[PDB]
Amino acid sequence: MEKKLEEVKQLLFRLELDIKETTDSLRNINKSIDQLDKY
Amino acid sequence: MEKKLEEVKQLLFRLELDIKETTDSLRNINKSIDQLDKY
Amino acid sequence: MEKKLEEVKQLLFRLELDIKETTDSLRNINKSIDQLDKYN
Amino acid sequence: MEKKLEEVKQLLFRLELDIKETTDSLRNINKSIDQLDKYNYAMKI
Repeated sequence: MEKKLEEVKQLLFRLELDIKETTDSLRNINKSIDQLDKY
Repeated sequence: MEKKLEEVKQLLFRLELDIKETTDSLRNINKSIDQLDKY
Repeated sequence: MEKKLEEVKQLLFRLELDIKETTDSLRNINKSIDQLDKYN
Repeated sequence: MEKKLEEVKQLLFRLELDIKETTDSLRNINKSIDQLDKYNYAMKI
């Protein structure tokens, strides 16, 4: 089915954005931990 | 420091859930592909 | 404190493990796709 | 399941690169954690 594959596609686009958000949150966390080095 | 760490910790709990959810969506995608292959 | 940092460190190791499952699932989809390539 | 399949392959590849960013970020975090242990040690005894 090209509809099934179309569905997989749509889910993959969403997972891409979800992973990009996880990355961004981890980068933020990284900065927080950096602060604490001398602080 | 202890306050910041608690905020980081809480965030890491939510990221774990988000990652595990992504993994789950991928395993379901894997199922869909397998079903097409079976066909 | 020591305790909170330890809990954070453990959490980061769990995310390492969780992310490796994501990577492994991706790899398994690729394998399943390759099977289609042959026929599909 | 051909042109569509190729689209899916492109997406799975993109997702692989996205995940690599996530793993790199985790690696950098750990590096900052080790720096934080260095400090904590030196600033104590």
